Amino acid sequence: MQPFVYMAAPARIVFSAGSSADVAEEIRRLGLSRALVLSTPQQKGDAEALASRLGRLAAGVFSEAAMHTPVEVTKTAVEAYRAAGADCVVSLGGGSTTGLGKAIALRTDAAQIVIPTTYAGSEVTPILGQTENGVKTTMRGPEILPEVVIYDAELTLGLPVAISMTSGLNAMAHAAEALYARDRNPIASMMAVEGLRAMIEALPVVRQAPHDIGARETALYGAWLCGTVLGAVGMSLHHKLCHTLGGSLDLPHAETHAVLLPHTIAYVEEAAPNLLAPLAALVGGRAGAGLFDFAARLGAPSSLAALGVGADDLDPMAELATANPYWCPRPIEKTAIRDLLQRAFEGARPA
Amino acid sequence: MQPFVYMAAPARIVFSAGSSADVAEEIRRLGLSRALVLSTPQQKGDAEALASRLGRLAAGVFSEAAMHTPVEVTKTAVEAYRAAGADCVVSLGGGSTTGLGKAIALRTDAAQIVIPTTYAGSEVTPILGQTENGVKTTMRGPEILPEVVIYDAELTLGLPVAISMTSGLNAMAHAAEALYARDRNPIASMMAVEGLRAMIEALPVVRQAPHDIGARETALYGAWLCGTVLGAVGMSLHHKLCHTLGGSLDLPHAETHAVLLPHTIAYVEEAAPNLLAPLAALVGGRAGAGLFDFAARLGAPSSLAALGVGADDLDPMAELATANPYWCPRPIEKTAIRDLLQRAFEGARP
Ligand SMILES: NC(=O)c1ccc[n+]([C@@H]2O[C@H](COP(=O)([O-])OP(=O)(O)OC[C@H]3O[C@@H](n4cnc5c(N)ncnc54)[C@H](O)[C@@H]3O)[C@@H](O)[C@H]2O)c1
Ligand SMILES: [Ca+2]
Ligand SMILES: [Ca+2]
Repeated sequence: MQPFVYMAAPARIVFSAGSSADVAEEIRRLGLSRALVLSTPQQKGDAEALASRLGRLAAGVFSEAAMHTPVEVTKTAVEAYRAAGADCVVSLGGGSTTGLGKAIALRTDAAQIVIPTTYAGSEVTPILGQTENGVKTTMRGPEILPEVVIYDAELTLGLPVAISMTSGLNAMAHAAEALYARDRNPIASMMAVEGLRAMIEALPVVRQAPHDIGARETALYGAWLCGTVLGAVGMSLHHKLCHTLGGSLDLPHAETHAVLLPHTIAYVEEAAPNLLAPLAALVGGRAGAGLFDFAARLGAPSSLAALGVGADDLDPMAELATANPYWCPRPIEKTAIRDLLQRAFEGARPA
Repeated sequence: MQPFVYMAAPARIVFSAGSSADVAEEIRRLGLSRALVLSTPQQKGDAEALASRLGRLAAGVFSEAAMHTPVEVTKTAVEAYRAAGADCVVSLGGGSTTGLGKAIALRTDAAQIVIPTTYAGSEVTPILGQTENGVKTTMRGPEILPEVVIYDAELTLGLPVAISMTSGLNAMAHAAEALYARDRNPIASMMAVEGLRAMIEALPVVRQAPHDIGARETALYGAWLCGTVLGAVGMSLHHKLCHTLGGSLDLPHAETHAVLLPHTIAYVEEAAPNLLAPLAALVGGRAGAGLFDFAARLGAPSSLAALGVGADDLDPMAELATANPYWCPRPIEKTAIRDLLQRAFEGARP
């Protein structure tokens, strides 16, 4: 056995169809009584309906959560949290809404109850990205990790098919990189394989039947396991490269993960063939190429060109991607990253 | 020959690849000297670079434009505009940045120089949507219409393909309904047909080659014409239904248009085929079915089910759609709206 360390993060995860009906219970269980419900404008109706059902347990609704968690919006939300006399936030939405709740918690120590409605997995990580003075920053710590997560697959029936597929691939990316983390451990590896198996099973079913509650349950369960390992162990080339491209070119988040994942996994697979073998088995081939074929079954975007990246962006990106050293089982090398970017730009099937 | 009224409000439209390098000359031409440059948070770097290029003409940068133009943000922007002693706004970016500049102009009478980077078309309409204490409001008037628009297709090369296609269909929707507007007129109809032609030619090419400057210039020209007619004549069933259904079900705006357009046009075309003939000619002979085929070429979503709409939503939708009587060439009947929604939900070809 390889030496390892395993650290369980504190967690209270409530999982069941209709569980968002019991948000009141969870507020009370924390000994709290005044929730500020959070959403984007695209989920404002749902946030308002939840607040309504909470009655006196709902202190207010702030429905202006914004892409990339900009600090000026967070300042406004914190003013809303204070004015409402809130003692917690209930974050109803995807990674952008979870990020707003995390940014409010950073500033106020609000307890967080997160009700995730995508597959991003932020709800079980201690990581927070923000935009300040036009630049995306990242940090992590125990004060960011949400206290309670309520997974209610009914709230995902309405997640559109295209974002369901790319967000599902974003989840799979967390699990795939967990398999070869420098601080990999057997529990994170077991959860990663199970999360991959759940997403590979569920996403093709969700594509054909977005209203199928069984398939939605399975995909949400997979998203939870994938987020848990994002929370637990170190990511590598895939997540670093998505952050570089995402940040420098303003690319759509989940789509960037979907496009890059077959190529970043193929890059590492040359060096980590045994660690990626469970993934290769699940995709019925090579880990990188098999992911590409799986993404094609889902109809996900497959080229960086489709995301608005130009051929003249590839050299500057290969430079930025190699500027700051981090660990990978295969060392990051500029020419090899430049080749990876060219294949992802082309939408080529990994070799 | 139908009677008509034609009204035009002044606007100056500058269109060329690289034109955004010439913003200072446009500000000077207006006799203005103190611009507040506007953007979203993620586009702050671009706004600050533009502001640097403006030199003495830049009075500040305000980079908090938000989706749906919340009054709360507008108040902060107006405080910044007044503190900067500004005389105009330069709205660099998408529809939400155009919207912020309009909301500032309403309150301050600021002149607006818009530099659009999307196909939203807001830069050439007198319409302003805002949100106040969570409620969406809309208004329109000549004071909201931007004075100058600088169209630089080089700024649109990075617009992702998926949103390029669905926002391009949303633009086409303005032009298609302009053809049968109660207050239709020959210039709006001419501009609508040309905008449709431009979109139909350009969008398939953009999909294959998003950095092709010629295709992007053609698409941006189409977006301009489609936005102009949105601002000129009265929309109908298509725009009503999108506003209802996208708004009450919180669906993404462009996608709702993309899905519904073949069905709403097919519905009207049953009654008014002659007004839609110019569009039908551009898409293979039937306007509604032809738009369905066109949207399929682009890879746009084709059903409401794919947008997360549930079977149970269709009923309250049809009722809500018929709550306000409004004008359409074909009488709107709740039954018929229900069936149209069901065909859209299935992704059935009209
Ligand atoms: N800190 C972390 O551990 C972590 C992990 C993953 C992602 N993220 C961050 O999260 C953000 C991306 O999150 P995301 O991919 O979930 O997208 P998102 O939260 O940006 O959501 C995209 C859109 O989909 C809508 N939506 C979400 N769920 C819906 C539902 N079920 N029904 C209808 N509409 C729904 C949202 O309202 C929004 O308008 C990025 O900022 C990313 O960096 C952070
Ligand atoms: Ca805490
Ligand atoms: Ca004016």
